[PDB]
Amino acid sequence: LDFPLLAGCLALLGLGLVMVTSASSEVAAAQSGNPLYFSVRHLIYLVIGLISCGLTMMVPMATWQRWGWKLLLVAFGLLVLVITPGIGREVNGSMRWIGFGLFNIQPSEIAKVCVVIFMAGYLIRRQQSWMGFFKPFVVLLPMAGLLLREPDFGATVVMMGAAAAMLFLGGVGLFRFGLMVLLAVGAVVLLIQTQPADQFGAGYQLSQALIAFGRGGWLGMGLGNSIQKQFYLPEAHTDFVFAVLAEELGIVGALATVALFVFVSLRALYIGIWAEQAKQFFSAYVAYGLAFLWIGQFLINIGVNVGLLPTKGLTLPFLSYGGSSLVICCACLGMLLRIEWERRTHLG
Amino acid sequence: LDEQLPIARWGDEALLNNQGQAFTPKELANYEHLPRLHGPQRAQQQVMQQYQLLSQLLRPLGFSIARLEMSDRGGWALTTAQGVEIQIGRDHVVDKIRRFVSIYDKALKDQISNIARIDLRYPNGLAVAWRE
Amino acid sequence: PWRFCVIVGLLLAMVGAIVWRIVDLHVIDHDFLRSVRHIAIPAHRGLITDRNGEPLAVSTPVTTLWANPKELMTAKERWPQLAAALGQDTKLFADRIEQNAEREFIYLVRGLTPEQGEGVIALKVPGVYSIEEFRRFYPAGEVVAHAVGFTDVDDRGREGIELAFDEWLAGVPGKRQVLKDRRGRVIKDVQVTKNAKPGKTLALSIDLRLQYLAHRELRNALLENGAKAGSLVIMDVKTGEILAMTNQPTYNPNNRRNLQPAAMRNRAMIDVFEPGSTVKPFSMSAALASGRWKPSDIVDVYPGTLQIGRYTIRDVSRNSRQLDLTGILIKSSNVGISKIAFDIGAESIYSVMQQVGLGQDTGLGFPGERVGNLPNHRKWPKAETATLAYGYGLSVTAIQLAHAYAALANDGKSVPLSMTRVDRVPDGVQVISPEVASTVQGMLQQVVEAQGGVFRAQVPGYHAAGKSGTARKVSVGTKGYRENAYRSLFAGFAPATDPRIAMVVVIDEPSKAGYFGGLVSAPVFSKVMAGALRLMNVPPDNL
Amino acid sequence: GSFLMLLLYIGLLLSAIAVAYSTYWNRQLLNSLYSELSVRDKAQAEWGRLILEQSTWTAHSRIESLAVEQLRMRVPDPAEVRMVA
Amino acid sequence: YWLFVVLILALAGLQYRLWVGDGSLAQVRDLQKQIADQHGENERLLERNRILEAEVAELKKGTETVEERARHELGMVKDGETLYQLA
Repeated sequence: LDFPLLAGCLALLGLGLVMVTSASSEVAAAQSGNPLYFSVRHLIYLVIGLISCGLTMMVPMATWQRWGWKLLLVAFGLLVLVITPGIGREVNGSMRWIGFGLFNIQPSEIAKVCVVIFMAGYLIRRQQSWMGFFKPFVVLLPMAGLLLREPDFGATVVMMGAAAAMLFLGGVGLFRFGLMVLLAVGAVVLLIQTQPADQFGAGYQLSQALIAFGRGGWLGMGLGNSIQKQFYLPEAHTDFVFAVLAEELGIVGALATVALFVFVSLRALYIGIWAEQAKQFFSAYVAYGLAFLWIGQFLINIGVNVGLLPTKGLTLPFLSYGGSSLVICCACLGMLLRIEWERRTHLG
Repeated sequence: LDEQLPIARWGDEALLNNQGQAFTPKELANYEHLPRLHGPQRAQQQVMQQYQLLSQLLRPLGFSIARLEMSDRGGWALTTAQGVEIQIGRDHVVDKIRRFVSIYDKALKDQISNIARIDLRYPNGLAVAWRE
Repeated sequence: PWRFCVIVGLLLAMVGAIVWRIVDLHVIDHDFLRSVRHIAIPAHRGLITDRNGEPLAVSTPVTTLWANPKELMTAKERWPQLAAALGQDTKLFADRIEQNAEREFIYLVRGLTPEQGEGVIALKVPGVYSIEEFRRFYPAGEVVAHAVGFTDVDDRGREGIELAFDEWLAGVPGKRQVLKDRRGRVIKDVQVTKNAKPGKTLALSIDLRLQYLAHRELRNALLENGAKAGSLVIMDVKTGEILAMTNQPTYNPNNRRNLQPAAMRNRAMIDVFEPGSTVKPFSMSAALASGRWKPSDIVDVYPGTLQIGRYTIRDVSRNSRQLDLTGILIKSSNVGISKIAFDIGAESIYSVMQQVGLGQDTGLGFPGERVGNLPNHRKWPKAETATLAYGYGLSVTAIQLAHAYAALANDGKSVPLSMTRVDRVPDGVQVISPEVASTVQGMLQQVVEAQGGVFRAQVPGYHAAGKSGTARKVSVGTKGYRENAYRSLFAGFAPATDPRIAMVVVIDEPSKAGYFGGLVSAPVFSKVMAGALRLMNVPPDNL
Repeated sequence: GSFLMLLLYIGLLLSAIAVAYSTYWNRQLLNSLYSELSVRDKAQAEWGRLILEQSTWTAHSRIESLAVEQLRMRVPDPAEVRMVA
Repeated sequence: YWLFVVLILALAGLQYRLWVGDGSLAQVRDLQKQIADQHGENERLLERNRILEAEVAELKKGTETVEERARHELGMVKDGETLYQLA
């Protein structure tokens, strides 16, 4: 298989596991009873994600070429259900999760992978006309509209950025590409038009991570010694897990994580390059899309954590909490390991 | 099912066993000969065991304890079958008992008929009040 | 494809911007970078106990009111209201607050009973809170004031054992984390960084019964003799413990309002004096340790006005011609001691005097514990030898004099002093051979018992063994001494058959009845050993 | 080696989660220890208050006067003492 | 096989922090034993000062038990009593 990519992604996965275990203990103990609640559920999410990655490794690629239509059908079903009441719970200003028991499901990630797959299936057909210009927009504009009517802005931002970049790889115009990008930007700005310090309140996070980084130090203060995570931040294992990692592992660990994210993401883009050289256009394009989705999520998370960008309560791949995000990340992992497998079929 | 041991009386109301938990049986007046024990409200844990150990320790002396009392201060007062009261004192109960046993075996062999009280509340010895 | 290159370059540029920003914030602005506060929780002092079980110094809770002036600027109209609850002028209180407005922690009242604490806080002025500050309290009062000393308002030792054992009594404080605000108010108690260490209980060797006793009859002695001051020391001879020790005039440690420092003056450790005829037993010990002299050697002291160079060694009594060594001690013959010192030489005298501990220091460590001075010379001037023989021209405080007499009573096995209680039997240096020690104890017994000596110092039912003395107090400015200002001294041990208790009794300037040691300090000596020997539970040997 | 690498990595993960759990547990035990020391401090505060209130009445001179007056207790005479060894 | 060194170093550091550092299970047992002994002395001191408040309660209203202290501190005796001393 792919030893380096698998090693890097498993390093990310295990580091996320230890980070959530170290950062969620206080809140789990306080508002959940047993101190090991988020960590124990994260371990189960991790193992089912590994099983799902294996399953995606055991299912052929042409199925995504042919059986994708039902995938987007169920994606549309889940995206309808996330907005209807009764089968959805509203938490922190948004009813993003749908519950089937102990497995709360966020449909944004499955929607993202499905829309990437269909974009690739369209772009393998119409890389080279205005009809093609208008046709790709109906694929993602309903996605952005639904996910922005729901209070979810980071998902729409990563959708737009990933889509624009992964069109930019595989046929780009001179000014018409900028035209479609500007029309997408205008659409999202119109959607924004439709629907438009604080340390004593719940806005503690804006300067909490800032002062935390100020007190972080080069080497850090070791495992589980941060003083800005014990009831200071609810759900810190999801949004500011990178800030917790920074406090816990110093500049050394923080830069190691940033660089290893960069390594695995550029390896994804570069295996997409191989697939392009391997005459597997569908695989190449889906790899480019998945890699840019990952880098977009990573960049927006680090940017909101460092404070360069407004608040964006979005998860971090393989590090933050959430069953859906990790399961979809593991499925993407399986897809990439497949792309390696089909590329290696002629090599080995 | 454990059976309570009628070995001690708490005042004139309750009955005590080796552990000394407060239990009261069907008939109370039957135990005239059983020793009388007294203590504070929070004292059904220690008076009975102190009485048992003191009886075991003073058995070679030929002394059978009649009444045992504890003030809330903790100072112990002891009365025997011969009718002489003993003020053992607050603390150092075992040291004072050994001291009194030695003094009785040495210089109180047959003087057991002219003592009003025996006061052990001394760091060195004891005081004996005499009766005509 | 160059789109590859441009996308990878843009990604690397964003990552570089991120890492540049984070390295800028982490280290460069670390010093610049209301949220969290790291606070220290104080610890409480230890317990000072007597030999067996009686507490001597305890820490008691007292409600102390403090305020945060940052919260108190909102009380510009309320400072006049609050000043009434304090007892200070409203304008003066406002001035006091405004001069320390920048200050975060300020104390308003300390030493206030809790009930008045609720009474004052009933005004509910923001920023005012009550804390359970511990105040040191002394059950024994002025009785053991000098032997325990006291702490200050900062709960730090200042005198006596309190200053001597700050590292043992006052435990190290603990560290805590809190969620402070802009006004300094704490939202939530955050995890304790490091917990406080409880103070360890120090058990003194002083017995409070003997201390009460000695204090009682020593103030009785002062009122009976009308003297300025006095002191007394009790010592166990087998272990060197200070079983009791007192000084007068005393001070009440719990009420320190205008106590003049001479009331604080622990004369048993700060006041130096020449022992006078008190050091005759050490001279005899040297004489019988050399082996030249014998206890049954007749010494002629006539006419009692021996001349040495330009100096005259006057003797108190000139009516006795021939006097033995025991007679020398009984009569305190300066001529006899001078002659025996000339015969033996002052070298061995100074040897035994440094060996016993006179003029030296001991492992006690008290503030102002003086050292004394026993002069040492390579040669031996005749007048110097005489003065060393009969006591003058020297300075020794009462504590090490008691130590020396305890060593004499301890078969010459001098033991270092230990005011703290001793758990294991100490092993000291055999300063004096057993034969010389036994002989010296015998001569001391005949000194106290035989006629012509100190009849007032005899202890009923006990063989006393002591020696009197008188010190001509030193005058500052005029080289020498001050007229009609003598200190009465007495020291000894009991029972003479097998010593277990030592004593030194010093009374300063008795100007009403007399200045003789056997006239002033002897009855006190007898009374304190009667009581102390009764309490120490030793068998009497007389009937 | 690949299986050995997997076992070593999962052991490292177990060690890391154990370290996190143990650090949280130590924080909890420190909180409990502070609770018990506060209990001990207030108990000794009550004890010191009681001692302060008692000392004003159990004084040596007062108890001497009480013993000699009320119960007519007298200081023992060494002439009449049964010394026993 | 390069990455084995980093994993060995990380596992060694983690085990050191798990057996030596402030988060060690050794410190867990240390604090557990410390709290156990602390609670034991709490209960003993509560019994002690409860006895103290009981005796001060008797002191202010009674006199028959002040004889305990009057004859322990002073060794005093009443007129019709004889001291039997052991030494």
